[PDB]
Amino acid sequence: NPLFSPYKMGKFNLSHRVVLAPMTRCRALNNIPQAALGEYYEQRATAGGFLITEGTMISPTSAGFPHVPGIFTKEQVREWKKIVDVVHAKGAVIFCQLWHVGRASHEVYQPAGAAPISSTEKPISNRWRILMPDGTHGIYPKPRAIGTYEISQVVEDYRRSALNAIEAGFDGIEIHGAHGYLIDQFLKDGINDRTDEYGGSLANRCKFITQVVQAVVSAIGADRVGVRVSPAIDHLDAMDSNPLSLGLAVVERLNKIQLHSGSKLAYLHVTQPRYVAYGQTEAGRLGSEEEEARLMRTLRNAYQGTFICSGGYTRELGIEAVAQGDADLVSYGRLFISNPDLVMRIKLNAPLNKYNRKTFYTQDPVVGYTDYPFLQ
Amino acid sequence: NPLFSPYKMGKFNLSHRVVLAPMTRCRALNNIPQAALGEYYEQRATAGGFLITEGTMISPTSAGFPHVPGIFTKEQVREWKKIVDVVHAKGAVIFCQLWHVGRASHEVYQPAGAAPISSTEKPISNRWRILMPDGTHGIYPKPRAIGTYEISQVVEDYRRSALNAIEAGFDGIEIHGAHGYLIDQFLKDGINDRTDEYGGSLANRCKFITQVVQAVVSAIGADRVGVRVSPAIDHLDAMDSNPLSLGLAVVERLNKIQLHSGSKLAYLHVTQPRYVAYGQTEAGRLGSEEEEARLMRTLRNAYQGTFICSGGYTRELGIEAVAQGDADLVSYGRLFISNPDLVMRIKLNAPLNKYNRKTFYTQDPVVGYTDYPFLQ
Ligand SMILES: Cc1cc2nc3c(=O)[nH]c(=O)nc-3n(C[C@H](O)[C@H](O)[C@H](O)COP(=O)(O)O)c2cc1C
Ligand SMILES: Cc1cc2nc3c(=O)[nH]c(=O)nc-3n(C[C@H](O)[C@H](O)[C@H](O)COP(=O)(O)O)c2cc1C
Repeated sequence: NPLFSPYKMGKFNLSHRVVLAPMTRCRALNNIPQAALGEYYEQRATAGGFLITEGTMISPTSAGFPHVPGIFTKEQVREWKKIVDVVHAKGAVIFCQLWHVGRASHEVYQPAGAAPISSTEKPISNRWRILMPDGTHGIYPKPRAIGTYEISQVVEDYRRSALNAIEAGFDGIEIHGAHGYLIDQFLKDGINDRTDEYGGSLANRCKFITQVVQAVVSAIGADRVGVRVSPAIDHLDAMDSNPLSLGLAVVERLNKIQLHSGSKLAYLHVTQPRYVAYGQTEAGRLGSEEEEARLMRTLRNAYQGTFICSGGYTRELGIEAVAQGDADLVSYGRLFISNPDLVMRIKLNAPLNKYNRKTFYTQDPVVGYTDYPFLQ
Repeated sequence: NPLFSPYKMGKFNLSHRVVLAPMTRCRALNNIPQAALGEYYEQRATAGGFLITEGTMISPTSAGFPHVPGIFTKEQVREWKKIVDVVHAKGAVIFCQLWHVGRASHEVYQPAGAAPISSTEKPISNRWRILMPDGTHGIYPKPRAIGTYEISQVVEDYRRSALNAIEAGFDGIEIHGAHGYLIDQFLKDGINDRTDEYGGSLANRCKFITQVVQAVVSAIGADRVGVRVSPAIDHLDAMDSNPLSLGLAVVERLNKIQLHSGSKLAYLHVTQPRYVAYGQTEAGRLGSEEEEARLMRTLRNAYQGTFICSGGYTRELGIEAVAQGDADLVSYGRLFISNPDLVMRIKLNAPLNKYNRKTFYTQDPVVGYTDYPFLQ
């Protein structure tokens, strides 16, 4: 099983290639990591396995979900330390994902009910909904477009949060630059309508992610920084006119940061669009994933370092990805929600528990969070 | 059991609400209905049960699957009559679905080597494939956007095929106006990029289906016409910027044909979207199930007549649909493939056979077609 051949990610000797994808679960009540998160990550940790946390706030303006953890206060750092310690005691490696949602927020999540910040004043359209604190769905509002100085302050929020993660004992951080959140609002030409030095050309659109990555690399070292992007996913109205060109331009910049810094990043992590093959249509099961596969393989080929693929992977697709050389590591989201022992189940080719979307984002510390059963 | 409360569909006294959905199965060798189809439909026919045939060709250029029946030649009419007779001997009602695939074709199904016809010049994208005669998957070619003047000839093909279906003894026809095929290529503004009178406004985009339905109603009467649409489906790149406005525009023109005709159509048949896109994203699924139930209920409330729902129904969901007033009739596809006596099994709550997708579209007159077992 190629998913269980060891992989050397920088200094880390991983025993297998099954990664816990970062997943927002909303159990970090009032943005404080809770004991429940310790139980959850400990259930899923394995010796030599790599875990990535849920998206974690870098500042008071960075959230667009309820009860997501922060790492911008010392109180948050102290609670994160307890979670990191129980994961390390199982021999796992864990990175903290640093997440700013940008325009994907709501007055209810902002200090003093201020407008969310973005590259643009354009709102996400009513194709999309936000989860409100009472469990209902709300409408994204108009964001405020930030200028150059405020951009530098957001970059410093990333830097300070990266330092805090290291203080908490994390092995590194992952920059959430995907899925139409703040960084992707600068990258995507369907969102970034700026005319200043952060808008227009590919170079300009890539400036913000380059500045964020450079700031955290200069603070904690390139080896402790992973980067996540999704050029071909248009979640939250995040389309680009040319996704492969945008992805290659980002890869370009990461390779250049690595040459200048003299060190490789921990990894590039890319989520791919994944089209469900509807079984009830005439041709839904005749589909081909070749074009999207070629896009992913071209990003991997272009990037000088470790590549993590994500988005709809199964045991079989993960095995194929590693066997074909298409990725070094494979991250799993939904199946890891419902299978605390996903690594072992994939090793044994055991049945996998179904997942219940209804409890993905509820607040109970057990129900739908830590009560999915282990192999019996 | 609400699914076994009788239903009056026009002059048809149906004894239960379980409908055989139209399903392409590719047993109609060289486009001529075969004795195997007779056995297959006879197996599934019940006293007072409603059956809809597989999509059936309206012209030599209208197919996109191998060995699908036509009803545009008198030979085809003669073979269909034999099938209709065995279904009627069982006391069932049967409608012939008239099917033109538009741009979802291939040169192998184009006898004069012409490009497939459509509203648009844009081909179906690379992630969709066509079933080839040898079982492999082929690539969809570039279609030709038909001129304004050619539309009336395709409408005429529907009219002549509807007359032929009646000559064969069918109780009615169903217009396949769904799933990204020819009529849906005019409906969906994600496909229809015309600038003439059949493009642009919802009114313009609805003209083609209105003219098709009017032609067949004027040929055989409204009571013998059902109409199938899918305003929200992911199939062959058929998307729309406002499915509800599109669906309501279609319903309002159907209601108007009924008002001016002085008779109601046999029914409106709507595919349930079963939206599962963006499951791998943070927010992609928020409020989508609610939007989907809103869409279907808004259409059924607006349509003045019988409403058939289809797509992903089980025994339980079919009961709930009829119980809540969401549908008058529920059509089943995949479970009817593998359970010839699905009606009886649903009545008794018996175990349901699994289906084998590998033999959905093969040519064997028995294997995977009529050799699924009845209750013992
Ligand atoms: C409930 C849920 C929460 C998620 N939260 C995050 C997140 O906080 N940060 C992120 O980068 N991706 C997030 N994702 C995307 C996942 O990291 C991952 O890319 C996706 O789940 C992989 O597809 P799979 O579920 O088929 O394995 C989330 C996905 C789900 C379903
Ligand atoms: C093998 C197969 C062939 C189908 N052929 C047609 C068709 O020719 N015309 C049509 O309108 N729908 C067709 N459909 C869609 C079905 O009519 C129906 O909507 C679907 O099967 C219902 O969902 P279910 O299988 O979960 O019951 C087909 C579906 C399948 C699985």
